[PDB]
Amino acid sequence: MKRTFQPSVLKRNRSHGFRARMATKNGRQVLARRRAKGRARLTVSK
Amino acid sequence: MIREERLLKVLRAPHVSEKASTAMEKSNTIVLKVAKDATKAEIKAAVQKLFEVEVEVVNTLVVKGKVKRRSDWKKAYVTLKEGQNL
Amino acid sequence: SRVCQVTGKRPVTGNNRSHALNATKRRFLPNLHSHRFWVESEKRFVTLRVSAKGMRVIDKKGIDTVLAELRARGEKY
Amino acid sequence: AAKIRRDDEVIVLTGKDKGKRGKVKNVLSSGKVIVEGINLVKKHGIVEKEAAIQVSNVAIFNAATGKADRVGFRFEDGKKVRFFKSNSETI
Amino acid sequence: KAKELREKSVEELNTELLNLLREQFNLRMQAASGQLQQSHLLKQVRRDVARVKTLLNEKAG
RNA sequence: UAAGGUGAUAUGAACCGUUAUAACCGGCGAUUUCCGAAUGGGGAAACCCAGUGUGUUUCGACACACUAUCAUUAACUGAAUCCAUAGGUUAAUGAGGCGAACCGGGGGAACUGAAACAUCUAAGUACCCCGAGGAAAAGAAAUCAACCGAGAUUCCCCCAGUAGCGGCGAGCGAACGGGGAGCAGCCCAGAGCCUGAAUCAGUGUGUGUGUUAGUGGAAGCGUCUGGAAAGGCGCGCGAUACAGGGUGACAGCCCCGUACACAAAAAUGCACAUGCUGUGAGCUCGAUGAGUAGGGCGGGACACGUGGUAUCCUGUCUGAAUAUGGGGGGACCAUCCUCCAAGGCUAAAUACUCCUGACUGACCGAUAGUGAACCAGUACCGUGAGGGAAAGGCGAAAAGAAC
RNA sequence: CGAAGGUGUGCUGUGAGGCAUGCUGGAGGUAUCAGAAGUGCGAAUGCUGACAUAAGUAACGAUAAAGCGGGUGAAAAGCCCGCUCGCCGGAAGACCAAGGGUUCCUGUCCAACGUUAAUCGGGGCAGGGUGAGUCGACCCCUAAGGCGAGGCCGAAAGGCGUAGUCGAUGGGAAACAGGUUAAUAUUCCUGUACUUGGUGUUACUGCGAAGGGGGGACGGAGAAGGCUAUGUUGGCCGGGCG
RNA sequence: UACGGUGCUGAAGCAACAAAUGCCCUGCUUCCAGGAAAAGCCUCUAAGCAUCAGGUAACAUCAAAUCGUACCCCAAACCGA
Repeated sequence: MKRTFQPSVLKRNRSHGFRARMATKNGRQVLARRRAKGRARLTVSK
Repeated sequence: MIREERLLKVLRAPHVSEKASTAMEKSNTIVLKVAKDATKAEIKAAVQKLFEVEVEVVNTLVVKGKVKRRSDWKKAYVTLKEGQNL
Repeated sequence: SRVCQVTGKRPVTGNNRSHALNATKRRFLPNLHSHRFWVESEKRFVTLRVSAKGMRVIDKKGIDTVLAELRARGEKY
Repeated sequence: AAKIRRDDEVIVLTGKDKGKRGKVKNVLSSGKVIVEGINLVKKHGIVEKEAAIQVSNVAIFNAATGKADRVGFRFEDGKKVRFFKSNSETI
Repeated sequence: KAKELREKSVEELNTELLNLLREQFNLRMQAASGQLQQSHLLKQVRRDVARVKTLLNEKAG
């Protein structure tokens, strides 16, 4: 059966990547939250 | 012109392996580790100057870093015209 | 936005109260209208978005001094 | 600001070697010293090295009073000089 | 080592810099090739390039 | 400031230094890749693609700078359109983003309690957003009082769970007045006289104090058990230091210190003294903040739910007097009391802790205390926001066991 | 010259308990009288870690399929090699994209991993391997869409959108056959090519837009014809004579 | 010969028939549901440039960077612990 995760690097970066986070203030708050917590990997952008 | 300093920076070390040897003795080509940002042109000029040999062409490939912590480095296939280098 | 160029009236919030005093958060809006004012000194019509009280203030003070106020605080007209 | 240096003939205060005399061969940064021929680690067969010992455990040897001594610091000729405390004699 | 560099002029500070870089290249090539047991020359030459262009920077105003 | 070093790992290897230019620590510099406000344009972050100059060139090329947007200011030129404007262009100057709480605004719940629920409560709380500063806000009476008076705000203790408010239910809840902390007031709406006339910041100094390296410090041995003494035992000594921490068991005298006395090339802070710089005094006559006060309507805020509702605010519509004037004194009116709105500014006492240093706990001691003592926001999980561990201890010394 | 803790044993008190000292341990512990508690567990379908039980029970993942000989090793049903036998064959073969990320190739090893053993492995460890003007990306251009100077709006945050700028899943220039490595090949090598610019030189000349017009540049079904890949047969050539 | 494999030499190398769902063909025919866009490209000029610049042809020379290239890929390398 087809499962839910069908990976696509382009779609991943467009949907959750660093510049997508930076696009809106709500994303920048996601980034601020993740820095405040000290995440080693700040976004999906690899 | 590519100036002296960059040439002094672009050549890291001669790559030594079975492929590198057989390349030297069959294609008259030498294999080098070069700075990861070095260019066909920069490698060409640097080899011609620092090694005082004449080069036909340069082929470059970046070797991806192996899990451990190996950094990505660029390998250069330098095809000499007729000078014996080393 | 719905702000009067002259007075600075904005939408304000308040309650709407039924007969049983049920309260519903609501807004009161300024009575804004966009109207062209003859500026005699500049020989041009300036369009301002003013409340009706804005026009009354224009009537007392005159458009020249009101425009002076707008420049002073940097409102662009 | 040391009170025990390399060239220094010193006596041991604690640890199977009380009273033995020797020269400080090396001074480890962890506050331990290698002293000439005191803390011999004998393992197997042949001669082996001297294990480290705390500097706190050795005292400078006065060698005139023939007894251990404490060291002090003064400024003779505008220069830090070490001196034996129980004698006031510059080292 | 920086003193005798200080009385040296900008012109000869560049010649020395080039000389140091050629030496750095040579030492790198020996070290990579397996000889050059005097492995400290590498740090020495990096340090010498550092002071040479430190001086050479501070001459330029 | 040094006889030792080259961060740990960490062995090694190669070395470097020994009064002085080894290392190390402080001040001041230089360099500082790419991404990221990211800003030369783009982009799926850490990449792609430039233009314009200025040089260089070995003619293949190369280097280095600049170039985002906005606001303001100036210059230039400049449409309909005639002047003009709108626009355009070019500089200069700022701003942008981030950061824990605190603080001021603009928005604004619900669960809940009322033993149901709709008024009410929760609660102007959570949350969202915007803006500042070391605090912020507020602040110099159109204030209370009561016929005596007090005298700007903020904070604390009272008043007082009082007076009230309240489907007069749940609940909510003041003042006046007193004790304190702290505590100076000013300025324009304007001109004369006077005329830097004290002045509050800016800077350059000079001095005194901090601060960012450091310096010296005061004194103990014998014997016994033990693997080791720091324990016991004997006899001493220092002490403005018997704070602590180590050291092989339990050390005032072994070490690091401790009390105490000192130090600063330089760079900073903080007082003063100056020099100067924008600034203004004093004086005398003026002036005294209008779509405002107030009212009608709808709301909101005051403990006060519209109630007999004062007072404040403003969405909407109106609309004065103006110092022989007006506001307030809990409907309202008279009286006599008090103050001057419709412009500002302002220290202190007050709040808070991302951080830094010291020091302390009838605080914890690895299922505890931080989620995390251990390379933890890690492994890991999720599509992503987000969730989220488990895991310390050989010995005094690796002497970590040759054969 | 033996602290707490642990494990025994004796004695004692109405109990909760206390006390003594064998052993282990190896460094702390505290009568007394006061004071403060994160002060006492068997249960909460409690919480966390350990370890039971069923039980050596079920199972060991397509009923395509195995059998010998030799090798190697400590050991081989499973590894290698050989010979057979079975199975797929529009796939269970080959080649990619997406995705993954070094799994690739070689040498060692056998702890764990692999549902068994393993000498084997996509496992561990070490060394290597990805070579381009022509293939792709980047790049020129655009679609859906996104963003968007100004702008028009909206308590704020923001929404929409013009010039523009991005955005392929689409349109824009060009290399093929042989040979090669343990692992790369339209990339290396060999042969034979081709494309697009710049720069000169020579000849000859109207060149020059953000503008105009062509072109790119297009549906579904169906029906031929002409072909080729490809097969089959003859011939040919090399071998055969069971 | 390492028994893996490597080197060396090399004959014929044609014809007929049958052929795709591939090519001609984005063609053709028909149909109604009436079937992207822009650039490269080609031509025309405008402002301008003017014995210039450009264009066009020949010929020479040079430049074509940077990055992906291993391996799996209907699967034991992806998505399903």
